[PDB]
This record gives sequence, C-alpha cells and structure tokens, in this order.
Amino acid sequence: MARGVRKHLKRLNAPKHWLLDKMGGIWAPRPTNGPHGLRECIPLILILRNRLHYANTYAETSMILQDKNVLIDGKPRTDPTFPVGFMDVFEIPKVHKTFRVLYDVKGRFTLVPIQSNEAGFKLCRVQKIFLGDKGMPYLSTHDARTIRFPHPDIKTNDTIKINLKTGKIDEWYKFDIGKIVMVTGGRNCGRIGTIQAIDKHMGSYTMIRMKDTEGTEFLTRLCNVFVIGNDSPAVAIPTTKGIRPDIIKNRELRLRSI
Amino acid sequence: MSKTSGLYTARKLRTVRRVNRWADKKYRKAHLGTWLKANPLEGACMARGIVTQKIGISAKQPNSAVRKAVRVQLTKNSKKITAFVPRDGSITYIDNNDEVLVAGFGRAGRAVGDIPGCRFKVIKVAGIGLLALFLRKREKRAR
Amino acid sequence: PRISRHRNSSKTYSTPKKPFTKPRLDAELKLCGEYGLKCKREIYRARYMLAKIRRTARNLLTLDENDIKRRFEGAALLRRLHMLGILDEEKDQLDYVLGLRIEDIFKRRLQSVIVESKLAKSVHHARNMIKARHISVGGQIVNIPSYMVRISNTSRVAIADTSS
Amino acid sequence: GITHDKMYKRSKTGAVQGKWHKKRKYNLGRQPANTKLIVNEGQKISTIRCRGGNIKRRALRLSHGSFAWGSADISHKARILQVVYNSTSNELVRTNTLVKGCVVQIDSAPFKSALSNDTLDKEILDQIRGDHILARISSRPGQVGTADGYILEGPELLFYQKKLAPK
RNA sequence: CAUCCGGUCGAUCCUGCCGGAGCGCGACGCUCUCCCCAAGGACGAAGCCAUGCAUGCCCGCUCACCGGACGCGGCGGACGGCUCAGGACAACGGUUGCACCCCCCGCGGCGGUCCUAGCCGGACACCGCUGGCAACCCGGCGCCAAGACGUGCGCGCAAGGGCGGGCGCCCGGGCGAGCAGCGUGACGCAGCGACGGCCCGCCCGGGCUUCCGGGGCAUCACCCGGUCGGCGCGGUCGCGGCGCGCCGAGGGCCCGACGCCUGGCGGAGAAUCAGGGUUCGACUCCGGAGAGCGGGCCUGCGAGACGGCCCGCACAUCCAAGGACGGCAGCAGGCGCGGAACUUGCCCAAUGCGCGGCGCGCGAGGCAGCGACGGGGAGCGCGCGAGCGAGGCGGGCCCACAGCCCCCGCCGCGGAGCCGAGGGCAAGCUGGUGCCAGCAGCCGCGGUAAUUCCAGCUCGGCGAGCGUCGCGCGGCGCUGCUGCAGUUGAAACGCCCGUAGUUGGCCCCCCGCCGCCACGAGGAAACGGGAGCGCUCCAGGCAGGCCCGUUGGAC
RNA sequence: GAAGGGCCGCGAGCCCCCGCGCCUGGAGGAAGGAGAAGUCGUAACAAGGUAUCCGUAGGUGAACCUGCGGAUGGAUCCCU
Ligand SMILES: [Mg+2]
Ligand SMILES: [Mg+2]
Ligand SMILES: [Mg+2]
Ligand SMILES: [Mg+2]
Ligand SMILES: [Mg+2]
Ligand SMILES: [Mg+2]
Ligand SMILES: [Mg+2]
Ligand SMILES: [Mg+2]
Ligand SMILES: [Mg+2]
Ligand SMILES: [Mg+2]
Ligand SMILES: [Mg+2]
Ligand SMILES: [Mg+2]
Ligand SMILES: [Mg+2]
Ligand SMILES: [Mg+2]
Repeated sequence: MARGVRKHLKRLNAPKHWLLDKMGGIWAPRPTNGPHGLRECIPLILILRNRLHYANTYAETSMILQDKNVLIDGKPRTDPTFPVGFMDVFEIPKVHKTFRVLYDVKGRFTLVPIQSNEAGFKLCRVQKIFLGDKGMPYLSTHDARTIRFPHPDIKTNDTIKINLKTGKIDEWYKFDIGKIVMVTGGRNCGRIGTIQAIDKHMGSYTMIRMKDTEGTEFLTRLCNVFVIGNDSPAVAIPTTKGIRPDIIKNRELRLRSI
Repeated sequence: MSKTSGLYTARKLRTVRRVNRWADKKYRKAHLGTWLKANPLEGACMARGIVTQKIGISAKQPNSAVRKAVRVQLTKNSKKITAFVPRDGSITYIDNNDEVLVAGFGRAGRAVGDIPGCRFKVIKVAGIGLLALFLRKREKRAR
Repeated sequence: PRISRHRNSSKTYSTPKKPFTKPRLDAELKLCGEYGLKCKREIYRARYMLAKIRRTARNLLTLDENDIKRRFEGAALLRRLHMLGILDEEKDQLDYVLGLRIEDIFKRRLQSVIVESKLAKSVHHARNMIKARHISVGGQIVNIPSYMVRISNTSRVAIADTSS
Repeated sequence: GITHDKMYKRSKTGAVQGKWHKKRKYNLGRQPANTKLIVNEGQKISTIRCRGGNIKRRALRLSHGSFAWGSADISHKARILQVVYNSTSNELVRTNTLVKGCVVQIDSAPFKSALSNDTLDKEILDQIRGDHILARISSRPGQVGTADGYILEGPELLFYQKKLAPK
C-alpha cells in the first residue's frame, strides 16, 4: 500500500481513447484535479501537441501556455496537464480558432469548430441538489461548479445553459420522454437519439431506452445520458449526426479513402 | 455404469482422480518429494566435486570388461557417489585429488548399460572438457 | 524498465515431426533444385504461411454464409490473396483456398517473376543478379531474393537504371 | 502501540489466522481520559491532534454543566455534587468518575431560585425544596470536553430511586 | 497441423512396461562471414559489504562582499526505483456499500464574528569578538528583517447537548428507505483578521465492508473458551469482542473443521497442441508486503517512514582510549555461494516528476560498452566474362558529444562446422587390436573379415550453427469427462441391514420461483485474434499521403 | 517550565520448563539385494515318484512334515 496519493502514470495504464503510442515512452501525462476527472477528460498538451501539432515537445507547449495563448471557458490556463472535458469551449484568438469539445461516434474527443454567437455559453448536467451552510439551496454539475439559489423548477439530471461571462442560468431542459440526448459513457459514446422509455429498479440503476434517427435502438444507464435540447440540438455537432457504422461500412469507407 | 455419471457428481470424480493418480510410478517419483531429497544433485543439471579414489568396475555376466571410474565427494553435500569416465584412455588425464564436474547419464537416475550401480558421468576436469582433451583440441599442462 | 522490453517477437517456421522420411527428403530436394532455395527453412516458412491461410479458411467455412463475421473475414482474405497473386482472380469462393499449395507461393517470388520475364537465364543467375543490386521494383532497388511481388507491380519490375 | 485491528484475533471457527504485516497508524488507540469530578486544582481540559488535523479535546477535571428540565422547559448551569449510580461498575461511582450515562446529584439553587411557585410535577418540586436533584449525563467527556445532561422524569426516575433507596 | 517404431518366444497372438522419434526453458562442449531486434546474480545465501553517485527548487525577507554568497521562510522529499523473506476462509480477482468514514494540490462557490488600525510587541538565524575538543560536535556576549512567532481593530458565531411528526399501511431539499435543514431553552467563546481566509461542493487517493472464487496431507477426527451472542461504557476518522465490566451459553465439522507441510506472493498471462486438457506463473501492467531481526515515535493532509529519530540483540568502523559512528533486497563495483549470470562509462536533448515565468535537478529515464539466452534477414559464386561483396582511406546524414544504419568517391582478404554410417533411423573400403582396450539412450558388438572399437577413403543430416545433461508438454485411450480395465493377465468387500451422499416411472398447455439458452449493460491496457498501411523484405511498428472518412489507429 | 521520581500501558532481551519438526552416534541383533564355477540335501514342474494349492495349529538342520476343514487352477464333464 502506497503511503500517499499517486503522482505518476504509466503509458500502458492510460485510457485507451487517448490514443497514445506504445513506444512513445514509459510515462504519460498525469492530469491534475479540476473540472473533470481522470477517465472523463484529456490533458491540454495532448490536444495542443499530438492533434493540432502547434508544438512538437513538452517545453514548447509550456512556453505557449505560460505566454497566455489559450482560453478555456474565458479564462487563461497555464497548466499543461489541465483537464479538458465534454462540452468545453476551446478558443485561440491568435488564429481565430474556436472549438467545442465533443465525442465522436467511435468514442473519442473531437474539436467541433463553432461561431461567435454560441460561444458565450455552455451546457451543464445537474446531478446533485443539496443544502449548504445556513440551509441555503445549492446545485452542482458535471464540470465541478456550484450555483446558489437555483429555480425550484430545476431537478436532478436536467441540463442547464449558463453564460460563460456570468455563471447565470438562462433556460433549462427537463429530463423527459421525447427529448434528444447524447450518450457520454460506455459502449455507446457519441450516439445521439431520442428517449423512448424509462424503467427504474428500487435500490439499483435506472435504465434508459433510446432510439436513433434511423430506427436503431440501444440501452444505457442514466449516469451517462446527456440532454442537448428539446427535440433539436442546441449546439453545433460533428459532421456526422451520431450514427455508428458497422464494420463492413467502415471498411468500405477505408478502402474508398485508400 | 462402473463410473458415476450424474449431473451433480463433479466432487466425487475430482476426489477419485486425486486419490488414484498417486499409483503411477512416474507421478509419484516426480511429485512426492522423496527422490528430490534422496538425489545427491538436488534437481540440478550437474554438480562439482573432488575425486578421491580411482577404481575399476567389472561388467555384467554376458559381457566381460573392467570399466574405469572414480569416487567423488560433492562440495555442496559432502556425500559420496561413483562417476564413470567413458572415453578411451581418459583415465590417465584424471589425477587423484582433482576438481571435476559430474553430470548424469541418459536415463534420469537408473543405471545405464552393463555398468552396475553407476549413474553419473565425468565431463569436465580442471576446467577443460574431457571430450576436448580426447580430441587434442586442448592440453592440460597446467596440471 | 527499458522500453525495449515491450518489443514483440515470434518465430516463423515449423520443423517436421518425423525428420527421416525418404519421400519428403526427395520432394524437398526436388523443390530446392527447381527454385534454387538456400536451405530448408524457406520451405518451412512457406508451410507455416499456408497452414495459417488454411486454418482461417476452415474456421470461416464452418460458419453460415450469411454470418457477418464470415463475410468480413472472407472478403479480407480473398482480397489479400488476389492482390498477392497467389489465388487466381476468377475464383471468389472460400472453398478454392483449401486447394492452394506452396508452389503457388513460390511462383510469386522475385526470382521467379524475373525468370518468367526472360530477364534472367536461371534461378541461380537471378539470385546472383539480385544480390549485386542490378534489379529494381517500381524504380526502387530490391536486393532480397525472397521478396514477393504483387500483381500490380509485375509489369513494373525491370533492370535498375543505375546498374552497369 | 494500542491498536484495534482485527488481525490479532481468532476466526469464527476459533482458529489462529496468522499475521502478514506490521502495525499501522490508522488502527491506533489511546489511553482513556478517566475524567474526574473535582468535588493547582481546577478545570483542566487537554487537546488532541487527530487524523486529518482535526482537534479533539478530553476533559480531565471539571465541576459544572448545563442541565435541562424538559417537561417545564427550564435549563440552567449547575454544579455537580457527586456520582451516585452507574450501571457498568460500582468502582467508577466510588472514584466519582464522569462518563455518559452516569447518574449524578446537582445543586438545586439555580432551579429553586425561580421554582416552587408554579404547578408542575410533584416529585421534581420535592427535590427542588431540598439540596440536590437527581439527573443524568448525556454528553461524552473525553471526546468533546463537556458534561451535560437532563433531569430525570418518570419511569426511569422510579427505577433509579428504587435502585438507590435501600443503600 | 486426429501418425507411430525396436525389445519377453523354437515360432505366434496379447497384456504390460523399457527405449526412440518433436517443441520449449536453462547449463556444459565445439565452432563462428555481414546486418537488424533483444534477455541478462531470481532458482532452499531477504548472506556480507570498501569506493563513488542516486532530492532538490524558489516567488518572500539584502545596510552581507560589490545586486550573486550565507541564513530565516515556503513547496517537495509518503511519488519514483529494488526484491518476494513473511503470510494458505488471509493476500488477490470480479461484484456491492458507508443512511458507520478521512482527504493536500487543483476547479467552482461562499465570504456578516458577543464582551496604535497612516500600521503593534519581543526574539533567533547568518554575521563580529572571545573559546572548548583527536574527531563528531557545539558554548558565551553583542546591534538587525519577515508572507516567521505572539497580541489583535470586527454586523454573533465553531463542536456538543434538551425540546419540536403520526394512530393499521401506501398514494418537498432529497431518498427505495424519518434522512437533512430550521426554530427555541441553556452552555462555550474554538477558527479568520498589521498586505483576509475560516467554511462548502467536486476530483484523485485511502480505510473498512456484502456476494462468488481462492494449495496439499485423514499414518491430522473432532476443534475453539474473547472462543459465540446480548447489555453498558470507553477508544477510534469511523462501524465493530476493538478493549473493559456484567449476563447467557454458544459457534465450526466427511459439502473435510482443527492441526501440520510447502525449495507458497497473487492476478492479467506463458509453454505445449486435433477436441477435451497438463504444467508453470522471480521478472515489463495492476495489487500486496519488506528494507539485518524484534519493537516504539516525532513532523506532517498523508509515514507506525528507515538514502527520518529511540532501545535491545547479532555484526562492523575511527580513537591523540576519554568518546564517536553505520545499514546497497537504489545504480556501478567487490567477497562468499553456486551448474548458472555484464562497465566502479556519458547526458537530461527526448517521456515524465518536483520547484519555478524565458530555467535547475533527477543512476527515474535515455545513449553507448560486454553479450552465440534467444529471434529475423543475406552470403562463401554465376559463367567461359564480366560483375558484386566484406575490409581500408576520405566526404555527407544522424547524434546532447560520438559511434551504428544509409548515401557519395579511391583502393578492393571469397573463410563451415557439429554429429553419424547394424536396426529403430537417411547414409559402406583398407590397416590395426583380439571378450583386452573400448562402443552402446534399447536390442546388442568385441574370444582372428569386428558392416558396431581405434584410424584413412567415401557417404548422409542440419547448417552459422551442431551436439550433451536436467526439467515441463506431447507421445499416453499407460490416470481414461469426452475415453481404460476388473472369469483366466494387476484388480468385485464373505454376506445382510443401514445414515450421510448420489440417483429416482407416468400424468395437468400457459400462474410464481431455481437451474438452462439468447441478447444487453457495466467494467484497464499490454498479450492473443483481427481491418488498413511495401520499416527495400522480414522479425516489427502505427504509421502515412497529398487533391486524405473530421486521414487512420475499426472490432 | 527542565533534570529527576511513582503507577499503569505498548513491549525488547535473558533465565526456567513443556511440546513439535528435521538431522545424527551407538556394542550387539536382524532383513534385503548383488557378486563366484562354494558346502548340505532334492521341495516344485510328468500321477515329479506321498496329486497340487488355501486357511489354521503344532513340530523339525534346511528345503519341509503332520492333524481338522475347504477348492480343482486334477490325474474324473460317463453307471440300480
Ligand atoms: Mg470581539
Ligand atoms: Mg501575523
Ligand atoms: Mg516464501
Ligand atoms: Mg509492482
Ligand atoms: Mg515500508
Ligand atoms: Mg521503520
Ligand atoms: Mg540504503
Ligand atoms: Mg524512501
Ligand atoms: Mg493398463
Ligand atoms: Mg494366477
Ligand atoms: Mg488375476
Ligand atoms: Mg520331489
Ligand atoms: Mg510331490
Ligand atoms: Mg501337481
């Protein structure tokens, strides 16, 4: 038993959906605690170095970040291991590039470019309502943020729109049958569909049945069902509309691209 | 039938095999432990010892010959064994009170051929292979 | 530990269970002379690859035709075999694979393709020429005798421009 | 040192488990406070640095506490005279040692100074006109450094009165 | 990727074993042209250790020398690295829970404090003067700083405690679940505040906990007595016989308790190969445990820590003999042991960690050296003359510096061994010796042709590798579930009753429950399988092309 | 608020006794195996010269002999 917390991370023990080469090295970056957890995040350096390719080493990324060249939800971050998560705003003014971090059908993080009109807010999932000091009602979300004095009409598992400049709630979408959702965990990450059924078991998990646009049906637990509007998405989504092709069609697409 | 065959009878079959697989001589010799404690080499490929007497052993009834062997004492056990140097005229290369390396015969621990009660072979003496000395590849002028 | 510990490795050939078998020795020597093979490890390699292909074909054939896995794997296997020239183009059924034989593998070697093109007098001459780097594939010099040529590169094999 | 790990016990079948590691600091214990009634001397309370930087205070000597009469909703700070009954053992009573559940006698002055003029339970009033009132301890000295409680009421009062009357 | 062969007889058929034939792991022995990848003191000594290195950084505090020193202060040193002694309802693997819990950094909030505030008080360190001692170590006096210590300006606020719901049950802050919060009567003034942080939530981590799995011996058959349960207090971050007092008597066992043994770390996995399985699992990832043996403790969010302190024991060192001092199962190196195992090298440039703004450090890690553990690719010729290797001398590319590969110029070292030739088992000619010397895994040869010994000729197998020894799988349907045998070869209890255990005829058209089949969710990779891609091929790797599914790494 | 002391708690080391496991000396006694071409007799294989064997009991230099009961793996598949 280790006598304290863990600070390192072996490369082979890192999450698969990070797509890290086996021979890159013994070690992988260890994300620091923040808005998102280890298994539902991706470090900034990976995006800035292994994807966009604006840097070729750790040091270059360190200089870029300490020179204030990236804003996360309107706030400059200088930590190369800062965790980036789902429905986050990634803006680089020096090149006028703005991206929203979402999931691809394969189950990995992707950068969807956005516009100026929709980059002043983000969507958050409310999963906990509790009373704080002095009995004051509170409310928490998936990105580690708390808001005091929420509307009584807002319940758990709902979705909340908040302005980036000011953490004030505008409108909220209820968790109900007939609402477009997006799956954010498990075997079905990145799929988009509409809720058709809700079944609860006393003392255990609650299972949600969803149907895709094409008629396919799939199941997942409520812990990773994210509402993204009322029958139509509230934000811009990837070019594909949450359709996972079968191995045959993916092979055809690969051969075509070959 | 003779063997139990019911759908809920795995325990009895396991116990039967557990008890009955001890009747094979090979399985006992391997998994019992007596041989390991009795084998002077303790499950090693070969051992190092000191020769103390050079002797000749007669062969069995249908053959007629005197085989050349030496008595050895193992460094790590202090017990006594008999090891036999096969190659022609190789006894003259072995001298009393000499360091030797002794290995086994083809069979694990049984006697081989017409040599009675001998289970070991000499392969190295004074750090030089006997097979190499016999072919004149090297010379033992250090001794 | 060192990163060199995670490097993989494997063997590529199999030895017969009964070595001293007269017909086998005769056939192996016959093939070695016909294709001018160096040692008997090449035949073992060919047998290994053939066994792999045959096992894949068997497993696929055990299943139903309309099995998604069967379709996927058979399509990939047939495409590979056709691209490599081992199997004739006009055959597109998994049954035909089990009839393949090592000689078909041998016929696609570089020595063979340059011999059937009249570019070399003999397999031995082909090997000697290949070693000296007088040959090229698609404008690139190849000096490996056992290099296997794909069908699309068959007409692209020629003499090295820079060779004397 | 003192520990409460279960590795040094026996199994449910009565077998010796065996030991596979040295002692750990998470599983430690400490010597009891043994809080004493006062009856260089004065109120003495110590402080203990517990896991996580948390602070725990154990009382070694004290003399006063807050007591409540629930039926009439009357509460004052009163001086504790002595311990008269304890279910665990009579040795604690002889030593006047304070623990949760001890039955004690408190001074009546803070209550009689305002009572004996309103209709209430007869028995508490009879106690009030005397020098002491029967009471109980509800806090945990040794963990919070205090000794509070409440005044006995009905069936429990009868139980303890019948217990201590013959003595 | 479903194989057999030789040996009991005067001959024959069987049972049955002995031996051969293959793969892998190590050691020994012979030999060795070129390139690529690559393990490496684990194997009843967790035995002993000279020598050098392995953890530092810096925002605050400069009347220091000419700001760099030094010191106070802060963060870190509880991660990483080594090994497998101990431990057999434990550890560990999968599956639950805390409505019995604690938690640094970081992210987001919140921020009201009972009764000199143009800025409070006193010290120590470094340093100066004077000194002790062999060394290690320190003493006394003296001016000075703080984001150090203490006090503390302020709208009431920490812990704990009493009271506050129903009338058979069910139909908001929140739950499956009377859980949270609040009011009110009394106690107590904890924390924050001389440049403003007490508190809350999330996150990583930890602690315990439900269910299932979790070595062998019956020449161990009965075992336990805080052992089993209840009441009460204490202690703990916290539940709990965790500890104490009192009460009662219980708990486990042939569905194998208890005891003993193990040359016993576990799993992901490895070897072998029709299918069913057998054996192993020191070592790459996860988890556990330890730092000579046995114990104890401070600091701190976090250690019962050992490159931290205290004691006993066993060892070891210096002494100007009064005293002082140590812990390589960290990297190199040495002794001992053994069948068995490498340089006392260079560097943070890459991957990461610590601190920190244009950087430092890191025996983690990388590079090189030895290296026939081992794996992959070429070659000692083709031809009647030309051509190309290795090798040397130079230039590039690469590299932290250098090699190496690769490319360009001038000269141009062409080298095969190890086993065997009666059968199994592919492969025969003279000369010696004479049951001697010797061969021979088994059958056997050798007492004058020795087809078997020792030599020459010739021949065969594999091949830069070949052979010998030990172990595991297979061979083996000779451990038999698939799938043996039991008249005579080895083997049916002398017979009956009988409990555990195992097995039990036929019948109901649909309801509930258990097994069963199928599908699905959820949960690490690496390995294995597998889609696509010409590292010149290959062992490999996840690349790569321009006019790329959003290029890809699907499952 | 130091040195120092008392009582309890954690608990090393030594002494005493008990038990368990693994090795090991020993006069003499007794078994087995191998080696050679030793001495005394012939028990078994043919009706092996008293048919062989099983159990039990006693006796004898040795193989073995005898008594009671049993089997044929016998030397008999066959007789009011
Ligand atoms: Mg005040
Ligand atoms: Mg202050
Ligand atoms: Mg062990
Ligand atoms: Mg580990
Ligand atoms: Mg430790
Ligand atoms: Mg320690
Ligand atoms: Mg050390
Ligand atoms: Mg350490
Ligand atoms: Mg048999
Ligand atoms: Mg018989
Ligand atoms: Mg029989
Ligand atoms: Mg006779
Ligand atoms: Mg007779
Ligand atoms: Mg007879």
